[PDB]
Amino acid sequence: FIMYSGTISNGISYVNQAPSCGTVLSLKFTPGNSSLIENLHIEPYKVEVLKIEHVGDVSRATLLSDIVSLSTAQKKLLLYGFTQPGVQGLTGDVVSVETKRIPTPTQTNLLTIEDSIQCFTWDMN
Repeated sequence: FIMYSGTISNGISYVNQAPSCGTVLSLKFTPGNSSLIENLHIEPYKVEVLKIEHVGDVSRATLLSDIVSLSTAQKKLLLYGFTQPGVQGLTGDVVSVETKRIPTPTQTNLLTIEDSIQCFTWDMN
């Protein structure tokens, strides 16, 4: 099980496969002034992902975040990096990620995000 930290580029996956059940993954994203994914501007954010599941025809991540809602840019930057093909459509000022396992969630906003892609999936329980 491999986690990636550093400069994000197209084809990067933050993990190489789904972690085992119960894993909480912290990812902190630091863009520049003009970082774009699929023409959408990326602002900084921190997430603690409790699980990603497939529901119907979408991937659904349940996470705790330092911010009240994620933009489409932040959703795609996160979820594309949880797929085998990895991040796509990223350009502009470099974005860095730090990815780590943490023992317990710390952030205070519970968010559910989805996209019609094939993320790596793992359960919380």
